[PDB]
Amino acid sequence: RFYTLDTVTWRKESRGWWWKLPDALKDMGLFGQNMFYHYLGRAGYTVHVQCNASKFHQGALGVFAVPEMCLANPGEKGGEFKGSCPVDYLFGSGVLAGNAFVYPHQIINLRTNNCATLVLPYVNSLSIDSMTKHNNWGIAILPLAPLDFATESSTEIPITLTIAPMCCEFNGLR
Amino acid sequence: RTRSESTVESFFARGACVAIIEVDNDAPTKRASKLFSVWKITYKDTVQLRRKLEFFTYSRFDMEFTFVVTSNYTDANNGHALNQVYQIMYIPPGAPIPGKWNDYTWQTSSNPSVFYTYGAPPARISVPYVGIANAYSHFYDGFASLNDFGSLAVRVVNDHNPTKLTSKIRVYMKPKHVRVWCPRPPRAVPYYGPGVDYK
Amino acid sequence: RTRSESTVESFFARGACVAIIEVDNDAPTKRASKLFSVWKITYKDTVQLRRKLEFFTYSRFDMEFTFVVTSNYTDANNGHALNQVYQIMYIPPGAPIPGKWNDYTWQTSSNPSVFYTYGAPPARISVPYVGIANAYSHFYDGFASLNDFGSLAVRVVNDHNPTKLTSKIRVYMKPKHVRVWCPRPPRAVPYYGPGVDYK
Amino acid sequence: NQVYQIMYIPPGAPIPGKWNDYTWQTSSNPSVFYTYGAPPARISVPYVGIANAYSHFYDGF
Amino acid sequence: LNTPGSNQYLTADNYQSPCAIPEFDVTPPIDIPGEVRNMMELAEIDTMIPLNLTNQRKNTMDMYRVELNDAAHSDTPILCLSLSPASDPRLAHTMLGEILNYYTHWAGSLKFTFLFCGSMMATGKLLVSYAPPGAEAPKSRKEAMLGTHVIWDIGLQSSCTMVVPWISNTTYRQTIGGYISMFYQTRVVVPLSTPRKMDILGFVSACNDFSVRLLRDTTHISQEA
Amino acid sequence: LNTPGSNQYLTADNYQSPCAIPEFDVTPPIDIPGEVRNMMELAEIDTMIPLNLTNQRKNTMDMYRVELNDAAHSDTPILCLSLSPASDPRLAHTMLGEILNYYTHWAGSLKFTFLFCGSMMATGKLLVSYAPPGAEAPKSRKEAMLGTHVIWDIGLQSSCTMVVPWISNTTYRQTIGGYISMFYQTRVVVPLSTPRKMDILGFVSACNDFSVRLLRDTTHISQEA
Repeated sequence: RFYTLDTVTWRKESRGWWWKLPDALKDMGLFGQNMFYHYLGRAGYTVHVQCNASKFHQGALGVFAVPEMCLANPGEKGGEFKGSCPVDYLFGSGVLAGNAFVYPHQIINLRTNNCATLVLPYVNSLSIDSMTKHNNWGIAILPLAPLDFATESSTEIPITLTIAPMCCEFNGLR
Repeated sequence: RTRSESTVESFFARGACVAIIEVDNDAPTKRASKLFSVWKITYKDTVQLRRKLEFFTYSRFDMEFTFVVTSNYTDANNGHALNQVYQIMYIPPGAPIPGKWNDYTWQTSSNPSVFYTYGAPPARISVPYVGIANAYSHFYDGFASLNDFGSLAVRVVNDHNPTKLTSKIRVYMKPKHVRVWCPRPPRAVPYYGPGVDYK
Repeated sequence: RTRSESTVESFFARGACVAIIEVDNDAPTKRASKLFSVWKITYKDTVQLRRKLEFFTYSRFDMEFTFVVTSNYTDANNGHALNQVYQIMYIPPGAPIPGKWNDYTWQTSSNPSVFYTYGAPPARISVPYVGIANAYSHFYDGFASLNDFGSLAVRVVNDHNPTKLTSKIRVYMKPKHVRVWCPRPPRAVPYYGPGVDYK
Repeated sequence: NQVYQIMYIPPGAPIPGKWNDYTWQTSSNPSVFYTYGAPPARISVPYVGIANAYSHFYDGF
Repeated sequence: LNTPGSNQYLTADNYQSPCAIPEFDVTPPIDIPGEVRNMMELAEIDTMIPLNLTNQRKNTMDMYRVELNDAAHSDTPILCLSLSPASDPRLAHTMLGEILNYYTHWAGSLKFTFLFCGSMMATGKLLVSYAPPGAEAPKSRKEAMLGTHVIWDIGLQSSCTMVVPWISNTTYRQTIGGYISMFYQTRVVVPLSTPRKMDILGFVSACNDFSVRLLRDTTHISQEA
Repeated sequence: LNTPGSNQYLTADNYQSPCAIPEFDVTPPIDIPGEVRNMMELAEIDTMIPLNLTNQRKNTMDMYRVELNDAAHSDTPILCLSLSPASDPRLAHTMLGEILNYYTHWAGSLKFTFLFCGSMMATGKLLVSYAPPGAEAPKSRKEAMLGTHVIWDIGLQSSCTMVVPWISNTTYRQTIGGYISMFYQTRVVVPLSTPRKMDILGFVSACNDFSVRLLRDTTHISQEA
C-alpha cells in the first residue's frame, strides 16, 4: 500500500527538507509494525512527491535520493536545512549543492510538472540487515528556485510525500 | 566514456605512502627507545586516497603493502654494527594488539609475519578482502567507517647491541581489484577529524 | 562441515617459533662462551602447537624448519668483523649428540647440515616423517611421547677472532601434510611437565 | 647503507621545491627506490608528447 | 632493489624446500580408525553443557545437571542459555566453544539437545521457548508462550532436540543471537515414594552448515611472552 | 651489476605478491546497485553550474541562478561562460571540473543544458550564442547574431540543450576553447501581477566521446608535505 507522510508547506524562506528511510515509516501502521517485530529485513521504496501549486506560482524543487545520507531521527516530520540543522548548500556533508545531482534525482519545475516519482532499490553492504538502527535511504527536497507567486492569494504551497515499500522481506521474528 | 587510464582500476590502483613507523634497537640513554609503534591500517591518513575513496559509498579492493626500511646511526663514531633484521607482522582484524616487545602476540601463532634483512629488496605482502560485510562501507547512517583492515606492527629482533640505531619504515599501500558502487559527490571542504563534520 | 580454513592442514600448517639458540664465536673473557646448545625437536615447548596436537592421538606430518640468525656486537667499539658463517646440522634419531665444538659429530658423515651466511635469506630445510611406528603417538598407556623427531645443532665455523660476537637463531617449524586420527577432547588445565599430570 | 628515491615527474606536474613537500608523496608521480650496492636502477618512459610527434623546429608562436 | 617479500621469511609462505634426508624410507601409513579431514568434525559431536554454573557447582560434576522438581517450584526460568557459544561461559567450555575460540568469525545453525534422567513413572510437561535475536529472554511462562516454543512431555518421550537457525545480517559474525529458556508447564507428578529430585542434561552441537574463517590463537593456557 | 629498476620498489610496478592470509574465505560479492567501471560515468552526469559568482552570491544557494527579468534590462551579456572546465571557476567546482582536475589532458565534446524556472504564462525570447575558439565573446546582441547562435523561446519550451564540439589542433589539450553567452531577444512579457523575477539554472556535462589521460593529483584539500 501507499503511506503518506505529513504535508510540509513551501515558503519563500524555506531552505529545504530532508527525511530518512525507513526511519520515516517506523510508525506507519503495518509496515512499521513489521519492521519493529523483525530483527532483520529488506525492502525497496517508491517515492512520490506532489506539489499542489497553481499555474501562477514560480519556483523549482529538487528531490534527491541519497544512499547512506550521513549528516554532520525525527521520524515522520523529518527536518529542515539551515541557511547559514544541516546546511542546504553544503548538503549536510560539506559538499556543494551543485554536485548533489550525482545521486538519482528528479526536478519539479512548476512550469512543466507538479509531481515526480522515484524508484529506490535496496542499497546496503549486506544482503539483509536490521530495519531499525540502520537508515538505508534518505530523501532530500531542496528549493532550487525561490518560491514566488502573484500578489493575488496564497502564501504557502503544500507538499505531499508518499512512500510505498516494495520487495518486502522479513526474518528473525521477535 | 570509453578509453583507458580513466577506469576505476587505473584511478585507484596507484602506490602512495600511507604510514611511517619509527623503531629503535637498544641503549635508550635518554629516549623512550620505542621498539614498536603499531599502525592501524586506514585510508584517513592520506588526503588523496581518502578523497578518491569518498567518491563512492561501497568499495571492494585488495591491499598490497610495500615496506622500505632506512636505518641511521645516531652517533657517527659508535662503531660498525651487525646487519639489522626487522620483523613486520600483519595483525588480522579482531586479533590482540601487541603491547610489549616480548609478549605473546609476537610469536606469530596465527598472525602473518615477514622478516626483512637490511640491504635486501623492500618487503612486499598482499592482504586480500578481510571485511566482514560484502563490501567496505565509507558511509554509515545509524548505530562502519572503521572497516577493519587489520593493523601492522614492526619491531627489531636483533640482540642487545651497545650501539644506537634508528630506523624508519615507509609503508606503501597499492589497492588492487578495485570495484566501486553508489557514486557520491566530491568533498568541498577541508577535513576535520575522521567523520564528516564541517566548519 | 565443509568450507575451507577449517581443514586439518589449514588448522595445523602454521609457522611459529619453537626454539631459540644462543651461540658465540671466541674470546670468552668472563663468560662460558657457548659455541653450541643443541635443541631436541619437540612440540612441548610451545603451548599453542602442543594444544593443537593433543586434540588427536595419532598424527603424521612433515616438518619444515626455518632459521633466522641475528648477530650482535657485545662491545660497540671492538672493530669491524668478517662476515659470519653458521653451520646448522640436523641430527637424525638414534645418532650421537655433539658434546664438543670440534668432535667427530660435526664432520657430517651422515648428519645433514646446511651452512648459512650472514645477510643471506634465512635457511630452510624439510624433514620428512622420521618416526619408527606408522604414526606419531601423542599418548601411550603402557611400558611414546618422545616421538624421536631428531635434534638440531648450530655452531660458528669462523676462525679465531679477537672481537666478541653473540648470535641468536630463531627456529620456526611449519608442519606439512598433516593427518590426524582418534580425536581427543581439549586440555582444560594448565600444563605441568611433559606428561599429563594435573594439580 | 644509503637508500635513494628517484621520481619521474610527468609533464604538467608540479616541480618539487622542498625535500619534505607534497610532491614527494608519489600520489601520481612514478618513483623508484634504489639501494646502494644493487644493480643500477632502470625505468622506461613511453611517448609523453602532446602532439603526434616531437617537434625539433617550430616557426611561429 | 630490496622490497618487502623478497629474501625474507614469511609466516604464511608456501614454496618447496630442500630435503634434509633424500631417499628416506618413510613408513607407509595404515588404516587407523578415526581419520578426520576437517576440524568441523569435532564441532558436530554432542557435548554436555556445564549448564548450572554456581559457586558450589563449579569445576565439579553437579554443574552439568539441573534439578527439575522443587517443592513448589516457580514461574521463572529454571535455566537460561544465550546463543553466544564463544562468549557464554555455559558454552565456551564445550567442544563447540573450544573450536570457535580458534576462529574470529563463525556461521551456520546450532543444535541443542535436552534429555532428563528420572523414573519411567514420572509424568509432566515442560515448555521450551526460543527467543529471537535482539529480544529479551522471557521472565514468565506467558512471555515464553508469546514467542516460538514447543511443549515437551515428561513420559514416554525423554529427549527433546531443537535447532537454532542461522539469523544474522552478515555472512559471518565475530566470536566475541537469542536466548533459550525452559519453563514448567503444569507440574511434575510422581507415584508412591517415587524420587522427586530427578535431573536433566543439556547437550550442544553444530549443524552441517557450520563454517568458520580467519583462524586465530586460543585463550586457554597462555604463558609465552 | 646494480642498475635502476632491479631490487628497487617502483610506484608503477606490477608483479605478483605473496599472500599474507592464504586460503582465506573471502566474502562473495553481491549485486549492489550503482556499479561503475570507469570514472567517465561521473563526468556525463548533469551538474548545476555555480554561474553567478558574486561577493554576496558566493558559497551559497543564490549563486546557482541568475535573475532573468530586470526593469529595463540591457543589451549586454547577462551571463558568460568560458570553455575551460578545469580553469573557469564557474566550471571548476562542477563534477566535470573535479574529474578533470585529476587529469592533465582532456578531449571530447561538452554538453550545456539551460532551464529557466518561472510561470507558464511568461512569454519571451532569448538568444544563446557560441563563440568559436580564439574569438572574443560578443558584447552585444548583433555580435552574437553574427556567429553561431540559437533562438530560445520562453513558453511551452522550458529547457535548451547545446553541444560544444571538440575543436582542437592536438588530440588532447592541457587542463590548465570558446565562450557561451546569452542575450535578450525582444523582452519578457508577463500577465497581471505575474512575478517578474523568475530565475534560470545552468547544467554542464560531458559527452560520450569524452576521454582523459595522464592522471595527476588534485588541488583541493592538500596539507601533506
